[PDB]
Amino acid sequence: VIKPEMKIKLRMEGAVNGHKFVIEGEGIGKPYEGTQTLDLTVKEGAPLPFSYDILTPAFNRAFTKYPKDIPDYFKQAFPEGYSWERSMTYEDQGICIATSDITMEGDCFFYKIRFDGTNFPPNGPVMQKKTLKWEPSTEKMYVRDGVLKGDVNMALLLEGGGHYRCDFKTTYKAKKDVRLPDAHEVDQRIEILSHDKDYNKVRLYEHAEARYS
Repeated sequence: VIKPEMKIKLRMEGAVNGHKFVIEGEGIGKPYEGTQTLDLTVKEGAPLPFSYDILTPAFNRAFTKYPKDIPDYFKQAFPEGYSWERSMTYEDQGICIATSDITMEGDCFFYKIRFDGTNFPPNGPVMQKKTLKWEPSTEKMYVRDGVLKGDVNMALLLEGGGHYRCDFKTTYKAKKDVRLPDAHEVDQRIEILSHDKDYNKVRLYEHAEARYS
């Protein structure tokens, strides 16, 4: 089912501090090597009054390098696909919730992303656009209630040094019954390779490989 090189196509719709936006994206990656690229075009709500980094983790764990001794909950979930529900709690009470229904047909992955954000302070790093990048991270994967849960202590480096903390909690739900893995970790690194003046156009890179402690 999952080809060694899979094309990506998506559409994110949402609101941050009540600001409606729509972002379409087309990308390409290698799911077995755990890397992928995505070119994102802001279709609606441009210019964005908030930092683009807060959207980057919502823009697919199928694009993870999985060893043999660790069942791949994500790749096994296909052709049908899976879906995820994510909460992202910032240290300044600014909170985001996101969802994605991931489907497939041919060599292309398809996503429908819903992202909602609120209670970000006007003079904070997000709304003032003071965020430079997400520090690299490790997501703790464990099975709960028959589905896969993931937790990651995220942190955005800011303009002028210092970090901006976020607590991520995700629930991955396979559309079919699959072999549930035993608890593991996912080392990740997401980075915006290139962008324009207001991030109307963005190239985004991700690298993630799963392992045991």
